[PDB]
Amino acid sequence: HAHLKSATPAADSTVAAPADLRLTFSAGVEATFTKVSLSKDGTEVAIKGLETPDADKKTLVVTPAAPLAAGNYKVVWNAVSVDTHKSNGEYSFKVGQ
Ligand SMILES: [Cl-]
Ligand SMILES: [Cl-]
Ligand SMILES: [Cl-]
Ligand SMILES: [Cl-]
Ligand SMILES: [Cu+2]
Repeated sequence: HAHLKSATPAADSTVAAPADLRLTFSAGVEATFTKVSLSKDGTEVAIKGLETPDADKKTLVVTPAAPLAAGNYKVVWNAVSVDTHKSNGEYSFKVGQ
């Protein structure tokens, strides 16, 4: 199983326009089988790419199609670990005006 240890932007934090989201897990995850939904006050936000840059596959980089505008964001994640096991969660953050 892959449990979410931390994320940037951090849950319930307020940040200036981040370039991407970075979700760090307790075991490797598979970008090809993992799903991530991003929404801004109900509005689905386009994601252009998912990728695990590192050998250990523990960090998932989620790249929006467009730079994030100010607002309230929710992340819904369904992770698939290298052992094929499924985990899921959600969290929110804010992009400061
Ligand atoms: Cl992270
Ligand atoms: Cl995040
Ligand atoms: Cl999305
Ligand atoms: Cl998992
Ligand atoms: Cu498992």
